[PDB]
Amino acid sequence: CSPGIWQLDCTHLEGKVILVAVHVASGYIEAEVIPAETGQETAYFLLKLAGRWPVKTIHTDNGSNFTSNSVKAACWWAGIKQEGVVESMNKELKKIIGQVRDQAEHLKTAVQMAVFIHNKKRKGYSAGERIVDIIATDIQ
Amino acid sequence: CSPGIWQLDCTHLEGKVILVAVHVASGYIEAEVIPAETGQETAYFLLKLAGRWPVKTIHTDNGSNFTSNSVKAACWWAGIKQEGVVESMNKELKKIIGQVRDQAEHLKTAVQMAVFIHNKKRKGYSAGERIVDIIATDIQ
Ligand SMILES: Cc1nc2c(ccn2Cc2ccc(F)c(F)c2)c(-c2ccc3c(c2C)CCCO3)c1[C@H](OC(C)(C)C)C(=O)O
Ligand SMILES: Cc1nc2c(ccn2Cc2ccc(F)c(F)c2)c(-c2ccc3c(c2C)CCCO3)c1[C@H](OC(C)(C)C)C(=O)O
Repeated sequence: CSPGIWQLDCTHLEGKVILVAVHVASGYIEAEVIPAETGQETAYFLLKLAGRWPVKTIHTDNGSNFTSNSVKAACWWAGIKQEGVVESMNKELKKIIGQVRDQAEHLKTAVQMAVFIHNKKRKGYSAGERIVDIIATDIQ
Repeated sequence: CSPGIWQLDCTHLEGKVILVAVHVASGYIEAEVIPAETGQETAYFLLKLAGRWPVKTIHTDNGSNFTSNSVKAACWWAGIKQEGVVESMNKELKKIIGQVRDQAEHLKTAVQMAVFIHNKKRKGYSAGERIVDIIATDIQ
């Protein structure tokens, strides 16, 4: 679909929170392990994401995630609006984390290894290749 | 120069550490405010960076930054090797942080606003546009 659409959701593992952003058109993922599921953590994650990619619109499976003043400020400043692929990309990431978990002490390390594996896996291009292609083409 | 080359250095501000990664060929920046200047923080940052972009080689102005076992493990796993633009990109970021600093409570928020401003500024393409173009072209 549209190249500026991202989906953001949190998932829970080992008593920690993983914020997962999916670029809907490519299946590319960005993720961070956050101390708590708060509006200030979501706002900070959104500022980082928007500085890296041309973020136009954000989707989520939990609308209340985006009600804080912190989040609304991040979206206002960065010029962001609110509105099977995402379910599939999140499923694949949770399974990859499980598969690499014993290779690291920290959950956050296993998460970043799973993001890397996911983005680099060709399906024939990878999600990492598709995002860069989708965004470059849209610039032209 | 080569599209897989990144430069990583830390800078200090308000008693905190900012890890700054520059994509040498585009001038694109990624940055994080880290609790301390440690090998484990650098290793974690490198895993995140390598999952997002095709990182081949890393440069730094402080070689001792990359001696820890943590860093060597991150580079080994991600398949990374060691070897005016970077000085210019870091200079521009420090000045942008100064210019936006009073708009936020936290230094980390001002840092991410400065990264966003820097990557989106056209010079006529922006660093954010150039990185995506350089990487997409290299895939083809
Ligand atoms: C926490 C951590 N420590 C690491 C390392 C590597 C060496 N050390 C030092 C050390 C010393 C004594 C040990 F008994 C011991 F087990 C590890 C990684 C690490 C770093 C990068 C990395 C991998 C590991 C395990 C796995 C493959 C992907 O890349 C870690 C690591 O944590 C940080 C990334 C935060 C450094 C971890 O969670 O295990
Ligand atoms: C820490 C923080 N709090 C924020 C917000 C916004 C509302 N609030 C709540 C609040 C409540 C009462 C206040 F007196 C008060 F001043 C702010 C931003 C924030 C979030 C996004 C953002 C901006 C700000 C100021 C500036 C432009 C770029 O986008 C913050 C912010 O910190 C996080 C990003 C970690 C949430 C900050 O450092 O100020």
